[PDB]
Amino acid sequence: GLPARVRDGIAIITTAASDMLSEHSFIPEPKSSCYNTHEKRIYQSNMLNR
Amino acid sequence: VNIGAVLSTRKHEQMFREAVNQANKRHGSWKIQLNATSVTHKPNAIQMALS
Repeated sequence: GLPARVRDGIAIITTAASDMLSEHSFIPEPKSSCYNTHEKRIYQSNMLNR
Repeated sequence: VNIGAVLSTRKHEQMFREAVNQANKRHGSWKIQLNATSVTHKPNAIQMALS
């Protein structure tokens, strides 16, 4: 069911965020904007996917 | 029959309009007209898609 899928996705995201926070002691959750994505791409996490 | 197009500089759009006019002249016997619409490239992909 759709509720099961939504719960699974939320759980996956939360688990990934918790693992990232507990591993490097920080969470890559900066701000965002629709446009003007310049000078902000330097902070390439490459760890959230891991 | 509007025809879109995306060009990096104004000169490219101008020559595209000239080519569309030449094509219309070559097929002037028909009752269908072609209009040239061009836009400039944007650094932001999302902005370009929205435009």
